[PDB]
Amino acid sequence: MKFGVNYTPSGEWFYTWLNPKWEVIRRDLAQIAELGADHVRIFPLWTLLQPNRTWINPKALADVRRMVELGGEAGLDVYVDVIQGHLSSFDFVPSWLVSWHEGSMFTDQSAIEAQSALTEAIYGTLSDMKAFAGLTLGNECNQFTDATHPRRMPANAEQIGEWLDTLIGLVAKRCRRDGRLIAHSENDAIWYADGHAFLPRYASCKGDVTTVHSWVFNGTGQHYGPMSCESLGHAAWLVELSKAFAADPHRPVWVQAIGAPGNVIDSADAPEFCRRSIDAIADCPDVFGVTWWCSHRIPSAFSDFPFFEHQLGLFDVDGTLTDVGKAFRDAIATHRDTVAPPRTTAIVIPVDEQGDPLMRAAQAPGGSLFEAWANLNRQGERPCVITSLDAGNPAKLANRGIVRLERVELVAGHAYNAVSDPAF
Amino acid sequence: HMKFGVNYTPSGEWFYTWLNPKWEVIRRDLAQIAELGADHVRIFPLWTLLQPNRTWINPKALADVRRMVELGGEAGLDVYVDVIQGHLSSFDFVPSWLVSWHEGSMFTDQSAIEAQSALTEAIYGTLSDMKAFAGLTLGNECNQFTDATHPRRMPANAEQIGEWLDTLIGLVAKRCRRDGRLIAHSENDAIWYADGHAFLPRYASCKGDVTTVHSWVFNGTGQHYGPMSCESLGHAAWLVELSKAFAADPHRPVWVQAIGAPGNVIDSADAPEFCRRSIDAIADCPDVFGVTWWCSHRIPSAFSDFPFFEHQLGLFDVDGTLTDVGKAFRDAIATHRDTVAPPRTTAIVIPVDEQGDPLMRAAQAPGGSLFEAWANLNRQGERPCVITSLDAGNPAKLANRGIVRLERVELVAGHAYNAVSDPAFE
Ligand SMILES: CC(=O)N[C@@H]1[C@@H](O)[C@H](O)[C@@H](CO)O[C@H]1O
Ligand SMILES: CC(=O)N[C@@H]1[C@@H](O)[C@H](O)[C@@H](CO)O[C@H]1O
Repeated sequence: MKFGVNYTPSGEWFYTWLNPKWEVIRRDLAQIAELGADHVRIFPLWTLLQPNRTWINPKALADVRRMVELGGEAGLDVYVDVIQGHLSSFDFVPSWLVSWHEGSMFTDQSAIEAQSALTEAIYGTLSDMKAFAGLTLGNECNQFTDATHPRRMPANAEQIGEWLDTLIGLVAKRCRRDGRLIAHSENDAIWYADGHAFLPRYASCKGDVTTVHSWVFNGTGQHYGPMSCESLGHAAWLVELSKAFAADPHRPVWVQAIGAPGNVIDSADAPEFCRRSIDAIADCPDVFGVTWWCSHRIPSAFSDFPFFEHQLGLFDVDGTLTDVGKAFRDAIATHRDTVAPPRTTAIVIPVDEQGDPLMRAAQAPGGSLFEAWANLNRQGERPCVITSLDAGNPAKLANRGIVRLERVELVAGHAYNAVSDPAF
Repeated sequence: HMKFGVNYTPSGEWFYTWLNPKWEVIRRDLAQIAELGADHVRIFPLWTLLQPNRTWINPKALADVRRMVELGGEAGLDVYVDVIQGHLSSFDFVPSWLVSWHEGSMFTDQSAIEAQSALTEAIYGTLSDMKAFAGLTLGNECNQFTDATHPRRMPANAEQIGEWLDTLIGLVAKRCRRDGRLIAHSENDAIWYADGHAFLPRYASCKGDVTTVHSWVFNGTGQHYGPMSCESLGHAAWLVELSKAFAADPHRPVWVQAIGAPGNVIDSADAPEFCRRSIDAIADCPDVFGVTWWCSHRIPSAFSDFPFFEHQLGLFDVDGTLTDVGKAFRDAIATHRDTVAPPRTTAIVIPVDEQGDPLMRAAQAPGGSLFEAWANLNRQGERPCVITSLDAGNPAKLANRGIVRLERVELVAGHAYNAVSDPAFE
């Protein structure tokens, strides 16, 4: 299992992409490596990368390479997210896709070519880099197609599947030959939102690894309590849930983002949330890695962020180590060698003829399946999660080593909140 | 006398060069504009780069604007800066803190007015010590964001729009007068042609130091009357003369801040004549502050989603060579560097409410009765000006403007006006 942090540049956040202070970035990545992390995740801005649909900015590509270079010289593997897209409640969409040029990145064919050219351009610029570990198509891109988005980019579930297949397929074989990974990222709506065009099986079958972003402001922390077994184990629950919709029985699961948000978790307890959540993740088999959010706190001078976003960094505004920064550093040591035994008792999830849930609000906070797992795990049963389709096929049940099943009737939860802050 | 300049579109990477300016090319760019006979340039920083967060202005972006002003001055050109873009050639550049999850109106959101206030002062503060910094415009055609046609409209009533203009202009207005610079604001022709538009005609002609007007004959004039009609060729002069009626100062200068020969309505073979005869029409109107053509350098062929006609608007080709219109504009600078315009004596009355605004704005719009009454008067060689009904009942203002003849016409709405450059935007 791997340990890393999502890199928020100190001093100027992602606005530093306009004019990177490379000596500060070098000091930033050196601090992350000093925690014991082995990798880092970085976020270029789509508006700077591709200011026109048919012109990618060479300076922005070169600046991404420099950060990849500096990350490696600190001893860190660097994972790059291509399309931002969305970052901490803000949207950075190039001018050729807004207002007079409004379009859907998921259905507009010429916009798919632009995303296609940018993905190849990012990989081509970094192909020679030894620390270039892999690509994610973009941070939580599905938020653009959800109905909660104030400028939704429309798309049905089939178009979303073709969207993933097009971009992932461009660089999938280069990634395999080169020894790198290609993956995609979605917020918890893919697991929790009924009617969502991103289906759970997309995250667990498309791409090389399943990415998961565990945030307990989604309803789990207010419904059950900031440090309930439901909340502290939410990251583990997302790990075990995602496996049910995967075809590969030992597919790695990467918790690509997880933090202790101040809006539901208190600062005095935030270190305990870090340690125990990682204890929960460390008990699940086949975890690719744990990437914390985030590296360095957002400067106090920047505005319109949700308040809790300013304290998410592992290093404070003056560069000193945070209380959670000591918890994440100590957790890296505690779990660098811990291996997780196979999980024997599975929770059955009733699913479509094609692998999709009947009622996703039952896997959502407050739902029966959600609570059945938390209750089973709380009692030390280390449960996994299976679908109804796999439950009637002894081959897959054998490959995964399940010997005990659990049927639970579906009751919808109502605690899920699709937005970080009430203002949205 | 009147000034001649060019709107500066950076060659090679358009306004995308702001991401990483090639200063040696920009230096060569401004050298070409000066060689035409131009005395000034209008430059356009991008709001998304200037102010990536509501409470943080990027020092690198401020310094890049300063370097461009410096290169313009070392080229011998006065530099006019537009603060808020905003809108440029059918594209919107709105920062992330004013979009989607942070959607807001730049005209009514108090914190967005403070942010625009900080950027306006920062731009002026950064450039105040520089000799070639000639003045500020609040932004290129900012009214298009509040128009009812806008797909992401930032709403505002006419009273709120007045407060927006009064807040930003008043910030640097007193500094501008002692420092010897001008402060102004810009609106597209919807302020003159669109009924119900929250930007009123008297805003453009009373607020700021000079009246700005952007003359584009794809607004319906070239399609209705013909690309090389007197309605089309005199549209810029008509926009000058129309704006004066709503001005309180009888000799306030009018700045045709942008004018081009758009290829979607004018044929390339005719664009040089359109340049010459339109500037001839402007040169005959009194108190023309200047004529600023659009634009300097054509957009490179590789850039996409522009309306096709935009690629050929530049005075210099993609390889730096001068276009036929570039030779027409250069020839016009020489032809009218010394020509002064006699007073215009015959005025057209604009029926107006009790508070200075037209009864029917669509009647001065293309296809309207006031519009054609002036075009017909100008076609007959009568050199007409434009007055309001209120000024017609005040012999002092008529005396101050030297008017001796009136021409009253009934209000008939036009139906030729087009609020968008391309059919794709309807
Ligand atoms: C507009 C908004 O609230 N966006 C947030 C996003 O920043 C966050 O990464 C995600 C985590 O689940 O939750 C979304 O609601
Ligand atoms: C959406 C659109 O076409 N907007 C154009 C704008 O780009 C142009 O600068 C202006 C000139 O008057 O005319 C508007 O209609």
